[PDB]
Amino acid sequence: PIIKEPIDFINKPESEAKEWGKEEEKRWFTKLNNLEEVAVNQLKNKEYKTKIDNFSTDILFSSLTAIEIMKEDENQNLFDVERIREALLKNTLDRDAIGYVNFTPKELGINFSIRDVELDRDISDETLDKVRQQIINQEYTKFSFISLGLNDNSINESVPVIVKTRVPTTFDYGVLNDKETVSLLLNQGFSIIPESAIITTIKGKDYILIEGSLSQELDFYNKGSEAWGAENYGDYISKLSHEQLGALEGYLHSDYKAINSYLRNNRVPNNDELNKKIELISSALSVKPIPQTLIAYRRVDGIPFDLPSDFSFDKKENGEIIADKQKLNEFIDKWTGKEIENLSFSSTSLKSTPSSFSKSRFIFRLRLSEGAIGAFIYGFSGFQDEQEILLNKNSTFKIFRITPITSIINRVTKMTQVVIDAEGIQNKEI
Repeated sequence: PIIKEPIDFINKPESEAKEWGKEEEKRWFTKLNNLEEVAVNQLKNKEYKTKIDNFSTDILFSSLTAIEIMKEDENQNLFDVERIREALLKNTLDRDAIGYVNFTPKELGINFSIRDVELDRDISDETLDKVRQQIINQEYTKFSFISLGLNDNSINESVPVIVKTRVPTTFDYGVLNDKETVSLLLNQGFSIIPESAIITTIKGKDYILIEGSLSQELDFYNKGSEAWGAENYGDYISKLSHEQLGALEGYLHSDYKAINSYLRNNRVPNNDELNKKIELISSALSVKPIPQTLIAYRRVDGIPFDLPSDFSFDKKENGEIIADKQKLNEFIDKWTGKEIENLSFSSTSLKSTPSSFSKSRFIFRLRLSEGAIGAFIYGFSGFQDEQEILLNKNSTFKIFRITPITSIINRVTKMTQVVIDAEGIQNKEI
């Protein structure tokens, strides 16, 4: 008995959301130690929140070596991230919560304009339809902590989309306060999946209002998961023919240079014996197709983009190395929506940042869908630490978002890099 309502402060007095917020902050803080409190409290300053959010993203795409160097150097940014995560784990929702998640159009893979008409204040149905066709049922990951603004004061008027969602009861949360807005803080790594969108008018301005489902795409970032390989590809070798296993072993140890060249050159000159091997490798890789949807990583240099190998997104300003924004913007603008081919078999890993690829700055964050032709290389000598998933030849991807990051390479070295979210599409014809 007594029907329980979700936390929903939309269209309620700001003073009610603020006082709920102060109270919720007080309840939260009784469960935290002093170092958690200091790390959470600093989030009141919008500069440090932006800085800690960006850092929380950076470390997912930094090598475990680099993370360990930071921990042993007592890096306070890393400790702060850790303490905020820890604070969040102590505090769970007793009700669903409704509000607005902090995604801008860029973070939904949208680089085109939204308010196109009447002196850039109104939105065309044509544009709404374009946004719908691109975003509905796509999945967009918030790598950092995600913020849920609880009323209309959280809406930035210059940002022409609003993403509204519901957070389920039992989820971990914190509460943050400035003068006029109240927000929940949730864990890193949630995604939004847009389900619908409409044009709405709020206080005299037009927005695309997107209803989005909160989601969790299986993804191990830099930690990887050997367990995922063992559980899904434990019996893999037991299912291969002697011929499949020999061909795949050959590919992994001694044949790969020749097979990769042959496929990358459209099989010219013809070579019947590579044709046999290749057929067997594709065959082996179809024996146990990827069983659920997950993220796998492939780090590359500039060459796939027709750029110099050592293309760099970093420039010097008063001797400080910072991102070159105009290069990031150019690249994001051009490559969002483009397809990327793999004429040979291609290697990925469940680990985002194997330290031998730490300087390859083009990070493919590949959605491997259920049924994709590929295999985790589990059970093969010399391949325990790679956490390789080998993809079938002609695995074609479409890029749907590109997110700039700052990867931490070592104590003295940071590099601007890009996380390229891509999805599987029809094998490129050949």
